[PDB]
This record gives sequence, C-alpha cells and structure tokens, in this order.
Amino acid sequence: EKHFKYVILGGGVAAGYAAREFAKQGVKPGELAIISKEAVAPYERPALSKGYLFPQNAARLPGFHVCVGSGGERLLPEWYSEKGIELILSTEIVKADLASKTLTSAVGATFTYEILIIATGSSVIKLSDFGTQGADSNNILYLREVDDADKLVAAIQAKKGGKAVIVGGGYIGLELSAALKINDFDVTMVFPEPWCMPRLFTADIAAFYESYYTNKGVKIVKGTVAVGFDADANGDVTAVNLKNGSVLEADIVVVGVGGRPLTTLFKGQVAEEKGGIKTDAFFETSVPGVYAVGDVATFPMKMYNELRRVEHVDHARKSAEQAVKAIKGKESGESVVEYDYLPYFYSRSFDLGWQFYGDNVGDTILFGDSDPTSAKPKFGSYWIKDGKVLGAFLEGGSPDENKAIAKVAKTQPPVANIEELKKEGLQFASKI
Ligand SMILES: Cc1cc2nc3c(=O)[nH]c(=O)nc-3n(C[C@H](O)[C@H](O)[C@H](O)COP(=O)(O)OP(=O)(O)OC[C@H]3O[C@@H](n4cnc5c(N)ncnc54)[C@H](O)[C@@H]3O)c2cc1C
Repeated sequence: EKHFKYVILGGGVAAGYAAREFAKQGVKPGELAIISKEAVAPYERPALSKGYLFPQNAARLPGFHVCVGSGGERLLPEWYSEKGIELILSTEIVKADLASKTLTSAVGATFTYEILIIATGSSVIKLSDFGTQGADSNNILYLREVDDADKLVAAIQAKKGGKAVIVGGGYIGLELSAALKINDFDVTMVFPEPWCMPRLFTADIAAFYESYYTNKGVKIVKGTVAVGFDADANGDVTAVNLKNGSVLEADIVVVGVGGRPLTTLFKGQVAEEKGGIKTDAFFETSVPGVYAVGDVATFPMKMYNELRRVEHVDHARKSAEQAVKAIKGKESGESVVEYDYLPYFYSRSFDLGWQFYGDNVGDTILFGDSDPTSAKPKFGSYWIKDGKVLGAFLEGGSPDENKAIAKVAKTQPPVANIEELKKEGLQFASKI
C-alpha cells in the first residue's frame, strides 16, 4: 500500500498540467503521485490525430509531452523524478472507495490519498455500442491514446496504398480521413448526421470542409450507418456494409464516433450531471477533497451561467490549474476566484486550421472567402443573438485575428450593421 497526500488519477493532459501547477505552488517531494494506465508520462493528446500520423517528420514521444502544446516547458519523466512526484505508470485503477480514500489496481495493489484529482478523461465509443455485426474484426481501429496511435501507424504501413473507411463525422473523423489520405489510402468517411461536426459547424461551414475534402479525393457518405463488417478467414476486416446498401471495400477501418467520460469508478459516490461528475467553480465534487477536471467535469461555466461539460484540450489545461490552485488555497486559507473559461476549440487537417471561441448560439453570418479552391482559404462565421455576438469561428487566421475573434466571443459586442459586419468581419473584431 502506498499513501500520498495528493493523488491524480489518470495521466493525460489535465494530469500533466496539474503536476506543473503543483510544482508552481511548491509541492514537495513525496507529496504527489500520478497513477496512469498508460506506459508513458502525460502528453499533448491532440498530436495523436495530427503530427503522429504524418508520413514524414512525425511527432513521437518524448517530443510531445506536456506542456509544449501550449508553449510551455516539456515535462519528461525525469522532471517528475527530480521533483519527487511519483509517476505510477501502466497501472489501471479498477476500484475506488472514496469513504476510505482507497484506490485498487487491476493486479490488487492499493493506494491511499488525502486529496484526489479525478483526471480520467474519456474512453471512446466503440462500434459494439451500435450492435454492429462484425465490430470485433481485426484492423478496425480506434484512436484515443498513444498505444492506439502506434497500432494505427503500424496498420498504415501494413496496408499502404489500400482502402480506408473512417466511421464518424466529427472532428476526429475529419482529422483521421485527412491523415489516411495524406498516407496514400483511398478514403471514404461515413456518418449519419446531416453534415460534419454537426454539434459545432453550421451547414455552411460544413460545406466548405466537405467540399475541400472531396476535392482532395476523400469520398463522403452521409445519412447512413455501418450495419456490418465482412472479415476474411484470419478475422481481418475486408468490407463495410452500410444501411444504404452500399458495400465499401476496406483494408483498415478507423472509428471516431465520440467518447464517454470515464466516471464508472465513482458511480453512486459522487453527484453526476450532463454525463460527468458535478463540480463547483473550483472543480470540487460532492465529496470534500475529491476534485474532477478535464473531460469528466461538469462545472459552472460562469460566462453562460449554466453547468456544462466540455471535451476541449484548453479546458483540460486550465481546469487542472484551477483545481490545484483551489486545493492550495484551501490549505493556506487564501481565496481563489471562480473558474471563468471561454470555450476554445480548434482542429487541423490538410493545410487548414480553424479556431472557435464562445457559444454556437443564434443565427450566423459567414465572412471572408469560403471558396474551397482558394490558394489560402480564410473565412469565418459569427453567431449573433439579441443583437450581440456570442460565438466566432475562423479558418486560416493570423495570431492577431484569432486573438480578436476570441475577444469578440469574450466581450459579446453589439452588431449595428450586418452588411458591414459581413464585409469586414475581421476588421470588426480588430476594433473590439
Ligand atoms: C486523438 C485526439 C485528438 C484531439 N484533438 C483535439 C484538438 O485538436 N483540440 C482540442 O481542443 N481537443 C482535442 N482533443 C481533446 C483533448 O485531448 C481532451 O479534451 C483532453 O485530452 C482531455 O484531458 P483529460 O486529462 O481530461 O483526459 P485524458 O487526456 O484522456 O487523460 C485521461 C488519462 O487517464 C487515464 N486513465 C483513465 N482511466 C484510468 C484508470 N481507471 N486508471 C488509470 N488511469 C486511467 C488515461 O489512460 C489517460 O492517461 C483530442 C483528443 C483525442 C483523443
């Protein structure tokens, strides 16, 4: 049995950013442990569907450990040993008893704590969850952690020049479809929703991306689902059977159909809402001294005055920092202010890259040049409600442009003249 004053359960983005904040807050050797099922120290997970998959000059650990994806210092394994923060890796916790402050591993070792930060993130929804025949076939792959990324890069090499089907139409599907096309596969994306990234993109933003993708040669099948997967005599996938009747040949299937927060360990022990563990503005759960951060947390989003749960890397970083600040504040009796996050999401694929800030609520206007055949695409959109801007999206922005739309989203300026807005959208944002 090992005991630590502070235990972070999980070794992902929030964990890493929490450890950096504990360092900043003066954690001492022997106080903090991070327990992770992964075999490696915390890393910037968005690289797994971006540089990890590049056919040249690919991202590889230890390059993309935290905190370099935000421009911070890199926290190698030796950084945690130098600080006397114990990294307990390749350790899956399979039971948590909050009353006794005890975690148990799959092999039966126990760990106790005084303060617990739940930073377990999400697991992916699987094709078995849709009851799909043949979901269990080989070469049907998911992408959440670096072990998954290595299996994908190995299949890319094994099946080079083949056919790939990507199931899903959110931003993981978009990034995967683009990765496989860049790695020289024939690619088809399949999803039921009426356009890609339907929880964020408008039909007009989506039509840009869908057009750009088809111009790159990616096929897009919307309005259907897979109902089966054919497999050969080795159990390896060979074809995807769709509800619309089409049969797509496939050497590799890669799935991005969403995730689920990893809250099962705590079911019945903490209050839950919106698919997550409910927290206050300091990331403390219904059990004192147990906090929940990142993808699992359902928290008060101060600027919207509503409880929300978000799966954004920026929030994993910032909520981690907030929870450690709150922990340390309570020790010293020093106050900490309520978390005040501005939603920030981004994605990249091919040569494109977009950023979104604020809330996708209201009616939209598009600005700039949304011809997908442009040399250097650059266009955005505003979400307007009650005559003010609530959300902003930008593809192809400079740093100052991105900062300006972030300031629009944060400040919610009023719109006088829509035709001016639309004709000079970024100038609008720069004057704020
Ligand atoms: C492939 C990919 C690409 C992404 N791209 C972007 C992007 O471009 N932009 C963006 O804003 N966001 C993106 N995200 C989302 C972002 O990475 C997540 O929001 C962020 O990782 C959440 O951080 P977290 O610490 O809450 O969870 P995670 O980073 O998932 O960390 C959870 C950690 O806990 C471990 N763990 C879980 N259960 C246990 C257990 N019982 N025992 C031990 N350890 C356990 C996991 O193995 C993992 O180490 C992407 C995510 C993925 C998967």
